[PDB]
Amino acid sequence: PEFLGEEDIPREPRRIVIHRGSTGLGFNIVGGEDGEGIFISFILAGGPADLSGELRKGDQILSVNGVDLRNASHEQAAIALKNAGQTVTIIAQYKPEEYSRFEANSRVDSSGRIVTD
Repeated sequence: PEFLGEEDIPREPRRIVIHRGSTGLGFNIVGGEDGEGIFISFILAGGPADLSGELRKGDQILSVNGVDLRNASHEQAAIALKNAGQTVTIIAQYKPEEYSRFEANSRVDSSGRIVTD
């Protein structure tokens, strides 16, 4: 029995293309205060982000269509994503410890997964 859970989630940056289609992009973000960063907090089942299969809760969004968002405000990230067109190219990086600061009663387990009590 070879569980995925027991193997580390890659920590290096990745490139993900989402296809907006006829809905939103299917995820929510938190953060954006004073350069703390923009993090994915929720991925909607069946939505474009989910259909991509390459994003997760705890990913920081480093850029949208080449536009740097590491230090962007929440409103700025939202605007950029809204305007990024049909084909949205995201650079993302999994940062669960940093993400876990934002979600109440959450922490990172020894496998690097985000847990919430």
